[PDB]
Amino acid sequence: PVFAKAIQKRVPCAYDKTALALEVGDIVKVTRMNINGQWEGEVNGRKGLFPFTHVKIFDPQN
Amino acid sequence: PVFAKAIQKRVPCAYDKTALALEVGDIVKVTRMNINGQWEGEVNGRKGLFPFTHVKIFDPQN
Repeated sequence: PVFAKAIQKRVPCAYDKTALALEVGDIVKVTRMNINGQWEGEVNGRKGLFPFTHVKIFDPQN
Repeated sequence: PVFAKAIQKRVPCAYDKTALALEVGDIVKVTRMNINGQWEGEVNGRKGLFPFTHVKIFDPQN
């Protein structure tokens, strides 16, 4: 054991630039599937990857 | 291929339960240091992994 001082802050959170963010209800135009358990899609002007479990397909005009 | 609706919020931030959180100034009991990137230490009761670059080992000499 030895002791040291923390000179720089360090957060245990990582950001995934490739991940599409989702709000419940956001409408997703899924664009590709089977990308290692993810689907690529887009909502509004943003696109990215996400777990398909977070969405459900629906018929565009019910 | 389809349109789906977000049925669950999803955030582009992933959490590393093994990473030791550091605040500038925190005193770190470094318990092990691999010449393999991350060092192991603890601040107060919490132990975890961290990048040596975020700490300065105290030097008895000044």
